[PDB]
Amino acid sequence: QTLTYDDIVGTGLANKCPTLDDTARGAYPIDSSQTYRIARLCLQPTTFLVKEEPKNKRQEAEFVPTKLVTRETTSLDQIQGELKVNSDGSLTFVEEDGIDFQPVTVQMAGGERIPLLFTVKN
Amino acid sequence: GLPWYRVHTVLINDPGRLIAAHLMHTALVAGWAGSMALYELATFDPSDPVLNPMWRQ
Ligand code: CLA
Ligand code: CLA
Ligand code: CLA
Ligand code: CLA
Ligand SMILES: CCCCCCCCCCCCCCCC(=O)OC[C@H](COP(=O)(O)OC[C@@H](O)CO)OC(=O)CCCCCCCCCCCCCCC
Ligand SMILES: CC1=C(/C=C/C(C)=C/C=C/C(C)=C/C=C/C=C(C)/C=C/C=C(C)/C=C/C2=C(C)CCCC2(C)C)C(C)(C)CCC1
Ligand SMILES: CC1=C(/C=C/C(C)=C/C=C/C(C)=C/C=C/C=C(C)/C=C/C=C(C)/C=C/C2=C(C)CCCC2(C)C)C(C)(C)CCC1
Repeated sequence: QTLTYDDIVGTGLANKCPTLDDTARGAYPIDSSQTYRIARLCLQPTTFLVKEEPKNKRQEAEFVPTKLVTRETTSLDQIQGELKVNSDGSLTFVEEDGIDFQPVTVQMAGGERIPLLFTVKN
Repeated sequence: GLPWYRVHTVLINDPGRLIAAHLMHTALVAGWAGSMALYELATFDPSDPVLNPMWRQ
């Protein structure tokens, strides 16, 4: 039931983050003395919004929607790092390594391509 | 023969060629409307409907 490369290749599923069934409304007990780790963090962008530049100083500087033009190349995956339980029982995630950037180009109304380095580096 | 300002009078008793002339006129006018629209679209800045609308451009 768990897919291989030959099932995945060319379908676009490789650009998706993995999901969880609706039943999984649980909780993960953080033992405050154990060391934890993120074995795989995946970020799959679904929406890119770009802020317009009103030549006025004022106006509503609203985020406008854009169309992706660089295809299913957008997800960050296989990101790892330590998850350090702090003094107060807050968890901090320190990114170490992975596929943590993707160049993305989106296009605005009118044809302006906007390139960005979509990243969670450090 | 015909002076310059009467060359089109050869169509007066020729309905098929009158229709042809009228079709060529309609072709030119429709072509004008398309080419004009495309020149405007090439030139129009749509980014500011408030202080730069179409009537300023
Ligand atoms: C809608 C426009 C239109 C139509 C349907 C007709 C139709 C006709 N003309 Mg008329 N004619 C026209 C406009 C038109 N003409 C104009 C503007 C002039 C002045 C130049 C003439 C001068 C004229 C003469 C002297 C004669 C005719 C004649 C005729 C008949 C035969 C075809 C011919 O020889 O034309 C000639 C074709 C032209 C003069 C075409 C004009 C070319 C202009 C420059 C446009 C060229 C297009 C170009 C790609 C755009 C340049 C853009 C620029 C900014 C660089 C036919 C009934 C003949 C006839 O039967 O007489 C008894 C004839 O002897 N016409
Ligand atoms: C629906 C409009 C319409 C139509 C179908 C006609 C049709 C005609 N006219 Mg008439 N006429 C009209 C409006 C019209 N006219 C208007 C508005 C005026 C006042 C300006 C006249 C004044 C007039 C005179 C004084 C005469 C005619 C004549 C004629 C006949 C011959 C035309 C010819 O061979 O010219 C050939 C024309 C050229 C070779 C070049 C003319 C180029 C002009 C001056 C500038 C360029 C025009 C440009 C290319 C297009 C602009 C179109 C514009 C509407 C935006 C033909 C039946 C003649 C006639 O009755 O014959 C017996 C004649 O003597 N017309
Ligand atoms: C009931 C039949 C019928 C219909 C539908 C029409 C319609 C028309 N005639 Mg008229 N006409 C008729 C009977 C008819 N006529 C008869 C019995 C005579 C005596 C022979 C005439 C004599 C006559 C003359 C001398 C002229 C007209 C013109 C026109 C046109 C002016 C509008 C135009 O060009 O729009 C612009 C066009 C469009 C937006 C697209 C056209 C859509 C059409 C219907 C597609 C044509 C496909 C069709 C299979 C081909 C033949 C159609 C024909 C019946 C008109 C219009 C198409 C004028 C013309 O031809 O102008 C260029 C013109 O000069 N008519
Ligand atoms: C209601 C709309 C309307 C009407 C009634 C007409 C009527 C006419 N057009 Mg058409 N035209 C129209 C809309 C119209 N046009 C539109 C929207 C376009 C696209 C821009 C055109 C493009 C067009 C072209 C390219 C041509 C015509 C021509 C004609 C004339 C054909 C009959 C003829 O032989 O006249 C004989 C000519 C006259 C009676 C002279 C009419 C003079 C007009 C009214 C304006 C005066 C112009 C002035 C002398 C010079 C102007 C500046 C110059 C630098 C161009 C007739 C007067 C044709 C023509 O004139 O052939 C000789 C022609 O070649 N028209
Ligand atoms: C899109 C395409 C656009 C193309 C447009 C083309 C434009 C066509 C150009 C037409 C120009 C026609 C001129 C015809 C000229 C010409 O043929 O004239 C002579 C002509 C007389 O013709 P007749 O009937 O004698 O016939 C002789 C025939 O051979 C004519 O074909 O009369 C008319 O044309 C009447 C208008 C007189 C207009 C001319 C008056 C001269 C006055 C001089 C003014 C200047 C001095 C002023 C100082 C203050
Ligand atoms: C063939 C063919 C085709 C194509 C088409 C085309 C491409 C067309 C175009 C056309 C066009 C694109 C046209 C245009 C036109 C224009 C015109 C027609 C104009 C005129 C003008 C005038 C007339 C002006 C004058 C004046 C001046 C200059 C100054 C002031 C005064 C006045 C206004 C008078 C197709 C593929 C579809 C299909 C079938 C075949
Ligand atoms: C079937 C066939 C064919 C066909 C042909 C055809 C049908 C063509 C026609 C053609 C044509 C039909 C052409 C036309 C031309 C046109 C022109 C040349 C125009 C011009 C215009 C102008 C000049 C413009 C201007 C303007 C305006 C008007 C407004 C806005 C501004 C502007 C400036 C843009 C062939 C041989 C291919 C091949 C074989 C078969």
